[PDB]
Amino acid sequence: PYTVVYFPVRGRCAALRMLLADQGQSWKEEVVTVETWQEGSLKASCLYGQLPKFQDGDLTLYQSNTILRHLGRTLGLYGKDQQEAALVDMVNDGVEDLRCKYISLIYTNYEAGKDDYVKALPGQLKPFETLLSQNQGGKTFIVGDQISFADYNLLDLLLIHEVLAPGCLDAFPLLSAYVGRLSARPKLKAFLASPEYVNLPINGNGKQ
Amino acid sequence: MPPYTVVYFPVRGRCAALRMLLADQGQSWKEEVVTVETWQEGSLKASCLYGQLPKFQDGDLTLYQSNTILRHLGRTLGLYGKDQQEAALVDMVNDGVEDLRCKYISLIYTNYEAGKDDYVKALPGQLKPFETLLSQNQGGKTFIVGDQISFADYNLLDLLLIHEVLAPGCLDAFPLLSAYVGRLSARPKLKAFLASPEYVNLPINGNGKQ
Ligand SMILES: C=C(CC)C(=O)c1ccc(OCC(=O)O)c(Cl)c1Cl
Ligand SMILES: [Ca+2]
Ligand SMILES: [Cl-]
Repeated sequence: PYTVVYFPVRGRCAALRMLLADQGQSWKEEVVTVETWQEGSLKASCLYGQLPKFQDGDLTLYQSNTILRHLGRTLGLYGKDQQEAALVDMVNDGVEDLRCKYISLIYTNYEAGKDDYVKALPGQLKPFETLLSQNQGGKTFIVGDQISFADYNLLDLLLIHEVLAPGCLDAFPLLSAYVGRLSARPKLKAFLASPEYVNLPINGNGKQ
Repeated sequence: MPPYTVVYFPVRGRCAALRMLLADQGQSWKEEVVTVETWQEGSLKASCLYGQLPKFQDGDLTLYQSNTILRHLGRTLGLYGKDQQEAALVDMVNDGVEDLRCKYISLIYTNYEAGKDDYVKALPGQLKPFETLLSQNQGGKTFIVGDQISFADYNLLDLLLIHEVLAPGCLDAFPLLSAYVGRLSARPKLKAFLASPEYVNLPINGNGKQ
């Protein structure tokens, strides 16, 4: 255990938080405010001038996907073997691609871009439905028979997209059932219901 | 028959680093070349998981996403750190490389004329973290993480090479990055590959800009 240093928002920490909670891990949240970030000191000290910053004992990490991979590796949430690990990466990189588009919409082009984005969304989600359809008929996880860090990241992606574009999973039965199934995992369900999650905004600019 | 196949456009692009990796590791592979015309016809595109190349085959394992391919070769070829902590540092570097790569790609393909000057001026601030990493690892005399090569080295190396083409002398401010490029580039099999027609006669990008 484990310190997450981040703004008071869900953003790029939501998936790794869901992971730690569902895995019964303990961690410390160090919350960084607007004024503190503007002051410049903390920012200058971050490897790539960005949060999150993550501490695991004497190890300091940056990059949300690095933190996800590290937790995946250390907690056995990275597939059963190398072949599965590659598939886990393949899913997570696809989640990250759509997250980058989501982030660009939210922070740079929300008013003008939202219509085009929502129109494009079904074709962006379809690959994850297809992956589910090709793995145990979508009844288990995104890769293999055990949960991986990519499940937490995909789940987050789908949750924030349901806020953006209500009904966006209605055409996708496997993704729909997967969101319900994962969201019901007792520790995860508890975390999702908690004010620690519910009372943080998704993003830092009031848009969702 | 080689167990690896790379399916891609006739471009260095997101395949340069994984090819450098394969070549330097003495692994054999097939290049399947996809023309703009074929891509435009749409059926291969439709069959790709995320509608994009590269596509990579390792036996009957089919992968998409360049960093997925690098990580996979990283695992199977032992280029992913000596232990779990190193593996995370390797990821942290590679994600950093990827972030600057996206910025580079955005410049090249969407904003070359109007964005280049601003890009070149922001460049030192974007390269500095890699210098810092080098400086904190054996005085920058070996690799980007620990004392053995990783997939992040090949990705970083590619990123620095393409940046020297975009902005000649951009590593003059970064003695450790400069010496590192020289050192990695001189590895015998890599040096030979980098000099070869199969590398030299491909353009860096798909649109004629660099
Ligand atoms: C090198 C690449 C080929 C695999 C690549 O990443 C890439 C990314 C985005 C692109 O769209 C333009 C844009 O809006 O960025 C294009 Cl045209 C390419 Cl070639
Ligand atoms: Ca497990
Ligand atoms: Cl974010």
